[PDB]
This record gives sequence, C-alpha cells and structure tokens, in this order.
Amino acid sequence: YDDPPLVCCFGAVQKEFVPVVRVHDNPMHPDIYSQWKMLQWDPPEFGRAPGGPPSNVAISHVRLGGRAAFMGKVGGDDYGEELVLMMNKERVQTRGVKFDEGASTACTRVKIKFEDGKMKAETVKEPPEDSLLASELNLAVLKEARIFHFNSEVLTSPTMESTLFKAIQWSKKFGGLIFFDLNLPLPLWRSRNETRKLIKKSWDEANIIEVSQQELEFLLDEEYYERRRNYTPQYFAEDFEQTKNRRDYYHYTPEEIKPLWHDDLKLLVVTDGTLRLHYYTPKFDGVVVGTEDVLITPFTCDRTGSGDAVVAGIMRKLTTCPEMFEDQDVLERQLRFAVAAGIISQWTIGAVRGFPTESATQNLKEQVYVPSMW
Amino acid sequence: AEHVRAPYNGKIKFNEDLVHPTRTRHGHPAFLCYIDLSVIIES
Amino acid sequence: FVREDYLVRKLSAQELQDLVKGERKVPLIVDFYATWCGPCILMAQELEMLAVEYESNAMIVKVDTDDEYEFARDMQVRGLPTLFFISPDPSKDAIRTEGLIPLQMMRDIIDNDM
Amino acid sequence: GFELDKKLGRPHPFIDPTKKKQIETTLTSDESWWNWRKPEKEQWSRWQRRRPDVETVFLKAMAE
Amino acid sequence: TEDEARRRNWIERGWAPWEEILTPEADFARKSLNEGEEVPLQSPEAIEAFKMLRPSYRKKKIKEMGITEDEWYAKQFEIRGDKPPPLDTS
Repeated sequence: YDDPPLVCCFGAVQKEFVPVVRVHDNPMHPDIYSQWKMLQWDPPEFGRAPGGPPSNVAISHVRLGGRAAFMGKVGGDDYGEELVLMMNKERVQTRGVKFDEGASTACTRVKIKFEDGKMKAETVKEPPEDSLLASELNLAVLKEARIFHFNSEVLTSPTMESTLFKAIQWSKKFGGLIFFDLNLPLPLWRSRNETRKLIKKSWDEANIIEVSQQELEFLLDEEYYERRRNYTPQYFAEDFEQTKNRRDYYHYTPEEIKPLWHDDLKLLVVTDGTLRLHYYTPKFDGVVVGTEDVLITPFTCDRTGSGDAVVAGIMRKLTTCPEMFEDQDVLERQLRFAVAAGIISQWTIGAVRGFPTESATQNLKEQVYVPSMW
Repeated sequence: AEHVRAPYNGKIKFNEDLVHPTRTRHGHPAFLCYIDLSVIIES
Repeated sequence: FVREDYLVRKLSAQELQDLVKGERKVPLIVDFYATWCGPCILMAQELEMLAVEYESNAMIVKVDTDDEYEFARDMQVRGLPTLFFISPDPSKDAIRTEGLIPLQMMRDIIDNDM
Repeated sequence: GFELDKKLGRPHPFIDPTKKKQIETTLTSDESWWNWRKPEKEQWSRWQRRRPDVETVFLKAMAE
Repeated sequence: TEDEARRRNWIERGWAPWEEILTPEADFARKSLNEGEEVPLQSPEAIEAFKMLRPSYRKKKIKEMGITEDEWYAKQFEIRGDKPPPLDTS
C-alpha cells in the first residue's frame, strides 16, 4: 500500500452547494450582488467556515499532500462526466465512482402539492448522487482507506443511509476509521430532538466527529448557550479579563459533552470557524487558538470551502501522525496546520478554486505562529 | 554620539563599583563612566 | 427612460404559490438564494444571463431563504444554490437541481424537460 | 583533524571543539533590570523565519 | 495659596492623599527623575531605588533584615502619613 495512507470520502459530488442554511438578520440588497461580499467579511456565525460536499474534502485533502478516493454515483450525462473530470484533474481516485446511464446528474424529480394551504414538494425520483446501492460499492477502496469520511446529507436519503451503514461495516471490518463531518443541511435544523434521533446511529458509528459551534449548541441546547453568552454582571466583573468585553470563546466542559460522547469516539473537534478549535478526547480536552483575516483581501475573500479545508487538514495530519490521538501537545501542533489551511481557503472565490497546497499551508502556519508553537 | 557594540557573544565582566548609576534619556537604568573602565567579554 | 439592471424578480412564498397555481404557458424557474451565501453571487449572474437568453420563453424568479425559510424547507431545499424547474403542464413533475450547474445544463433542462 | 584541515583549507569548524568553553551562567532575570529581562512569552516578530536564498539551497545540495 | 487650595480641593472635590503602592520601577522613575535627565544619581533615595531594581538585591536585603518576603509584600500596603486620634466612645 502506497503512502500517504488513503482516505475515502462518501456521499454526493456537487459544485459548491453549501448545505448549512439558517436565517440571518442582516440581508443585503436582493439584486445588487456586488454588496453581498460585505456578508463574507461580516458573516452569519453558522457560515463562518462553511463546509460542503465530501468531494470538496477529497480535493482539499489531495491538494494538502494526501491521497483520497471518492465513493459515490453520478449520471451518465454531461454534468456527471464534468464532475468526474474535475475530481480526476485534482488527482482524486475515481475508481469508486459508479455511473448511471439512465439518470440525470444532480437532478431530482419532485411533485408540487398544496397541503393545508401551503405549497410543498415531495421527491418522486432521487438523484443519482443519492442512489448508490450497497452492491455498487468499491471493496478495494474500502479495504485500503484508513479514514472513512461522510456527511449528514446522506441521512436525508434512505438509499444512501443503508449504503452508508453497509460501507461503515465494511470499513470497520478492514480497520478503517470513521470520520463524521456533520454539516447539517437545511431540513436537519428544524428541531433538536428529531435531528438527534436521526443522527444517533451514525454518531455512535463514528471514531472522529467534527461539528461547528452552532451545530453542537443546537444539538445540546441553543437557548441555554445563547443566554450564557448574553449574560452581563450587574455591578462588577469577576476578573479583569471579563471587563474587556471580548468575543466569547467559551470552551465546553466534557461534562456538557457527555450526552454526545460514546465509547468508540477517539476525537471530537468543535470549530468556531478558524478562530477556535475545541478538541475532546477520552483522556483530555482543550482548545487551539486560531485567527482569520478576510479583510486583507476584501475583493477576493470567500468563506466557502473553509470547513472542508479544516477537515482535510485534520485528516491529513491524522493519517501521518498517529500520536495525535494520545498526545495533547502534538494534537495542538498538528491542528494549527488545519487552522492555517482553513485561513488560506477563505482568500479565494470558490471552494475548489481556493484550496491551499501543503507548502502554502505550512508557510502560513510558520508565519502566523511563533516558532515555539510549530 | 557613537555606539559601542559587542564584538563577540559572551559574558560581560566588569566591576559595578567604579561606575555611577544614572537614568538614560530612554528611561533605562545605566552606569555612567568617568574613567578608563575595562570590560571583559568571556567569549 | 432608464432600463432596469436586473430581470430576475424576487417573489414571496404567497406570490410564488399564486404563480404556480395559476395557468402557465412558459416554464417557470425558481431560484432559492441567500445574500450571505458565496456561491449565490455566481448563480445570480448566471440566472441573469439565462433571463436575458429566454426573453419571454421562460420565467425566472428568486426566493430569499432569509424571508421564506419555512417555505424553502417545505419544498425540500437542502442547501444553496437550489433551482426548481416547474413545467407549465401540471401533469408533469418539477426538477430540483442542487449546486452551481452550468448554463448549458439549465438550457438543456428547459428545452428537453419543460 | 584540526590544525591541518585549517592549514589546508579543508572543511573544518571555525572554532576548535576541543579548545572550546561554555559561557558559564549569566543573569537569571532575578538579578537583572527590567529592560534586560527575557520576555515571559515568545513574541511574534515577522522576522522569526530565516530568509530563503540561492546560497542556502546550493550549500545544502553540496552538503548532500 | 497652597494651604487653602488644598483644603478647598479636599472639601469641594473629594481630594485625599491615598497611598500609591508602586513597583520598584515606578518608584525608581519617581525618585530618579527628580534629579535630572542623564545625571549621576546622588540622593540616597535614588541610589536605593536603583539598587532595588533587581529583585535579587531586594531578597538579600530582606534576608539581612531577618524577615520573610510575604509580610514585606504586606509591608508595602501600610497607611502613610499621620494617624487620627483614637476614639473614646463614651
């Protein structure tokens, strides 16, 4: 088996398509998209470091010096061929991609209904990205891959749910690690309990989990942490640093994380964009302090694909540094690499277009941090 | 005003009782020298 | 005297409901977008070009998910950008496309599916 | 070894390792003025990385 | 004059000579800038302030007085100036 160790990204291959969508209270002009860049340097909190499809993570991982394979299905039309060509030019392994000649890539058949006086839609025919069967899996890829990566978008499709669980069994049989990068799509933000029930099985099937701060707080309690953020003492601060009215970087205790912990979880990472990387392991926990600067390039900055770069950097360091799971100092040092990768990825328009290379990421990491933190 | 610079890496060795404490125009403690002081650098 | 710079009109959930309920002669293309979404700028320009292409042979509308979040969730929108191609024939079924699909893809869908 | 490589111009240390001494023990920041104390935390500098050049690459190649 | 101005400050503006507990650096800055810009320090208070800039000298002096460092730190927070007459609560 060649080096570096292979990773597998399972799910849909799409161009852009950030899944995490919520309501923002600061909209720009509905027509003048030249104003919408001001929401890139003053983003909604859930969109600070947005993730995307697993193909973004695969491309970013390959650009950071790793070897990746994509497992999914595309149609036999022009769009599927173009997506496969884009993944191939990025040196992502395509042997796990299954073609469907009778399906239209990234197209879903829906029926519009008017239940209870409101327009609604229901899926008639699923797209080929959500129509991968367990018999179409690539067993060589699942055998070679050391990390298995997927998003919660597949949980919105029953076919992909069954295929994902079969693939997880296959990967665990061969010794691979399961990376659950949540990336909650629009439907999965409706209420906490239904999402917890929907993601419980995949959550317990994962060794590595990455969630955003908003995702974790939604999964535990949104109102409690919103109230805790808004609290201000009436008379005097409890310490001087609380007098500065600095941005809140609250580090969740493992006791608060206890509902979401299970036995096979080796590492949980909570990302507040690139600013904070809260990590939790069975033995220890902590936070990696990062930064961001999209105002350095106000006319080319774009946060799309930043979380993909962070996750790809995490996987790149995990595949080559097994001591990350057991050493806290090594874990922080290697997570600074993912912080730098996420920082660079915010400087370009387009997720795939702006994915950094390993050389640039290491250069930025050494420039930003003091030499003792390398 | 010329600046004397250390010509080697080493340990500065001199007696502080032959110099008078002062305060520079930059606010730093210093020693005023009025004699032919000899300073040893243990390179 | 001065032409408007944008041809794609922004509609509410109720207005889109009335448009879909009413009789339609040309295909209707519904865009779901948010101003905080980076990919939506490119989709906005692409749909402006498409609207210029189809002068009166198609209808291009956009719905902001920051004003119609529940409506977007009801219509099975899982992310942005998301397009809905609604055929003038009520018997047929609409097509939902996810991602920054090419302009030629939209042309093909409109020509051979609506 | 030394005293012959130095005479011949062959690669040798500038200072003989045998004829080399440490610099003893210096001030431990408890017997030093405030302006001569090593800062508690390392400070970001923008000059913390050595500048790349042709000479470093070529010297590394000829050392290889 | 500078006897009624101080009284007016106390009465109308709440002035009071509260003790300023200074670091050795601030104490040296106050005691040494009273002499000149760049001059050989001659006042004994300035010489002592210069010597106290090194905590090692302070520790040696504290050991010379045969007292511990904790209450020497607590010795700084002593009220200066005159004391008020004791109260006779009858």
